[PDB]
Amino acid sequence: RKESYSIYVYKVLKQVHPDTGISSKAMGIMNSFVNDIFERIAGEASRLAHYNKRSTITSREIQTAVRLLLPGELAKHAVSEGTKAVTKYTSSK
Amino acid sequence: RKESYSIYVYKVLKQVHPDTGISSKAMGIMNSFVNDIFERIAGEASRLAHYNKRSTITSREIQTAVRLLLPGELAKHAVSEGTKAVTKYTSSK
Amino acid sequence: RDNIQGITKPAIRRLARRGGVKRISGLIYEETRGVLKVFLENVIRDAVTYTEHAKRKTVTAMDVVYALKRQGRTLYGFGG
Amino acid sequence: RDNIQGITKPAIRRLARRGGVKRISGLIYEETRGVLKVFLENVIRDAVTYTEHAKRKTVTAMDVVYALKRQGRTLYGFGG
Amino acid sequence: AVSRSQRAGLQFPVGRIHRHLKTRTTSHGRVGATAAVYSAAILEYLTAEVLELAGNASKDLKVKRITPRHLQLAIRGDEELDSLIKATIAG
Amino acid sequence: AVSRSQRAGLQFPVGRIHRHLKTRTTSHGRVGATAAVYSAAILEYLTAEVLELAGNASKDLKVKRITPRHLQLAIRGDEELDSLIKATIAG
Amino acid sequence: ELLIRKLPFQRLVREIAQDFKTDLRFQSSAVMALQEACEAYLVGLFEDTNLCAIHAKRVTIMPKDIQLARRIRGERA
Amino acid sequence: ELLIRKLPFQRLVREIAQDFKTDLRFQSSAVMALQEACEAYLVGLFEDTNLCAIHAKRVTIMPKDIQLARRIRGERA
DNA sequence: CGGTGCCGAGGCCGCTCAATTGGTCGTAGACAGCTCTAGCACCGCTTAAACGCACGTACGCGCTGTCCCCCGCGTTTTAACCGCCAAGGGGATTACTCCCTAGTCTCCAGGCACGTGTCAGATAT
DNA sequence: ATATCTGACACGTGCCTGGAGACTAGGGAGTAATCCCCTTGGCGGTTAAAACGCGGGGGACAGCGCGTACGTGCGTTTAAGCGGTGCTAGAGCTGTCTACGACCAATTGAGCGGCCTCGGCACCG
Repeated sequence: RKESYSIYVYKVLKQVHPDTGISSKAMGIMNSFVNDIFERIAGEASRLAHYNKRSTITSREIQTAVRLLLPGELAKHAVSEGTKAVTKYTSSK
Repeated sequence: RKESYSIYVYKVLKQVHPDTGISSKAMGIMNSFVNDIFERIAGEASRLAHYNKRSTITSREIQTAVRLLLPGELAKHAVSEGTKAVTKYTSSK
Repeated sequence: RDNIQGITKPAIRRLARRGGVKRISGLIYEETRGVLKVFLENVIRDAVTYTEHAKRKTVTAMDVVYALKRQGRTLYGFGG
Repeated sequence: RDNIQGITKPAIRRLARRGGVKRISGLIYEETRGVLKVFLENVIRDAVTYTEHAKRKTVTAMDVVYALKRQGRTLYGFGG
Repeated sequence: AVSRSQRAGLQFPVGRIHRHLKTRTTSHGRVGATAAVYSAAILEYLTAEVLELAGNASKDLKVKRITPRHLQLAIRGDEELDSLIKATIAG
Repeated sequence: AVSRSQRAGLQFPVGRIHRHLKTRTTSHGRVGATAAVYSAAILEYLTAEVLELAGNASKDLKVKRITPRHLQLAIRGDEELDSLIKATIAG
Repeated sequence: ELLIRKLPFQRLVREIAQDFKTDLRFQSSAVMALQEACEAYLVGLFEDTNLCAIHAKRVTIMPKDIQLARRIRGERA
Repeated sequence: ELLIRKLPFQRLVREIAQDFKTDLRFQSSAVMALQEACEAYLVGLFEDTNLCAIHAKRVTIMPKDIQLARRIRGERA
């Protein structure tokens, strides 16, 4: 078992492009890229936690990191989506 | 207590330049630089250990990392010094 | 109000002189202003993110140094 | 034996054409050889260090990709 | 008993993310579950945008399959996306 | 009972190094003591060379004190040392 | 010392932070170091600019030189 | 596809690894990806070269262009 | 015509918490020992692609020369710096709940690795 | 024009191990309280840097003049992707056991914090 997100890519793409197919090599490249950005996020948030002389990671800090790595309009909408999802999790069942 | 190497810099400098003084700001900049290269070494060796799908760090891997970060003649002499010190530690009391 | 104008022509002249080039024509003081503006934009966005992430409301040197490390332009002396 | 010579002139011509420039004079096939030699030197030193560090004796793709990540020229598709 | 990702109604598997982050804790990292949520949603949204751009490059190319050159010209079209991917593209 | 650094006859404090490395184990890093030895000797040697170059720039400058411009022109003299320090120098 | 008058730099730094969050304050030493760093960065940029201009067999500088430089390094801004 | 004949590249890669350690072998896919990457890198170098040459108001390329480029990016080789 | 004292140096001492082992103790990796499939040789080969020669041509160097765009230099002038002054409010720091990771277990169900029809490039009638 | 043809792409299906709570549970971290250090306001000199004008003058900057360094174009090798063929040896994998790191004592002393006189420049007096 060596994990992939291909299936979830498929699902969200169906959520936006229900009618589009995707070649396998393209899906694998997408998976490699998303893993890269993911580990970027991870390492950066770790740096952050260290940099406040703390030990624990919280959504606020993933937020910090993504704000750091993302430009402008994309940054704004990303922060918005993250906060909205955090709420729809917490202030919910 | 926020650690520094200034004293050890002093000692090794005496070992090579017994007759030379050094300003404080220069010593602090030296300390900052050495900490930077040190953490570079550390993070890189950690990457390495991960990259052989292992968990533990050993002198062989610090060796790998420094070889990676150092050019040519410096790399060769550095590897030599490291191996010699490792021996003078292990095959000794 | 003419904030970017603060960068004087003689400032950039003495700079380019310390920078190694001697004949700086004229049509760049504007352009220098622009490039410095962009660079400052990036670094200062990164700095202010670092700051407020600490739940604080002033900027510290460690913040800017972190920022410059992020851009691959690390500087020495303060926190590494 | 004329190993670096293997880079053909028409190879570099078709390259520069795929590279966007159309009139490549003549005195660079040598120079291309030199720069490619240096770049390969660096990347391959890094690759072989990675390899032998694994106590192995052949080079794998993961090795080169690690190398390119080290130079800040990461490529996609194989191990990230 | 609902899957946390299913709970918040998000498509990326929050547990797997939580694990992968647990792989880089530096011996003391505790994963604020909500941090996993935030990360998952971030990936989801940004990848949705990436796929939107690539799918437009395929529909305007009149192809129902995806190619490396599609995403190539895709990122070569947008500034921010080019910024995020500093890497060299395979093909 | 000898200090490990004193034991191998090396000047950098191997225990402190061991600790600093323990600060970045990723929850499972075990510090091969000899790895600490190797690292300490590496730092020692490379810094010896750096200081040699800077001290030559001071003696040829006829000054018994050290300045930022000393090391500035020092690294501006050697290729490898410039390579190792990608950073911008203060002053 | 440094080559830019401090108070103009303060005005500018405050404006630029301003568009990001109001009434933020700054360790004076931090703006000092920032001025130092950016000045050094612009110095380096001028150095490479002069290199390229010399390559252009002309000794004066023109914004084409700056644009080319910042396109070559990779800042692409 | 790619623009360099593979077997010449194999000869060269083996020579260059040779000066580092004898009788070493190579995942064929690894040399494939290496060729891909270095070719792309040289392509980028040519692109910036052409940029600079256009700045030089001349359309042909001369090793001065390559030297300047590799001095500007920072490879300083 | 002057020789000299804040500021960093290296002892130098006073306080004090990171090495130093010692087994323990548990375990990650050497490490022996398998059973395999991809890098070399190891051949000749079609073709495309690399020289090569010849053609054949034009562009990166002279010239055009000047003139206004930039550099030096007074000439105001005006704002950066000092100097002070304050103040207050926000890092900073500390002591106190408390919620909030995680561990184990349950436990099971969505992923995973199969298969499988169906039709998008691809070809010719 | 279009069936088709192949792979290769979405559905369908057992068979896992990674997720969903329970609750400890212990602890990192929010949070209240202080406090006092640095960052703004803010006022005028000021003088030293910045426009402004004004010569002035120089280098650039595209305008000409100019053939052999660089695309075609066969024309001619020729080496190189193909095609197996081997093949084996290094690389995948697994028991095991064993050397090797965490731990708390002692402890201490080498490593943080004052101070000090040593010396340097340096004109101001």
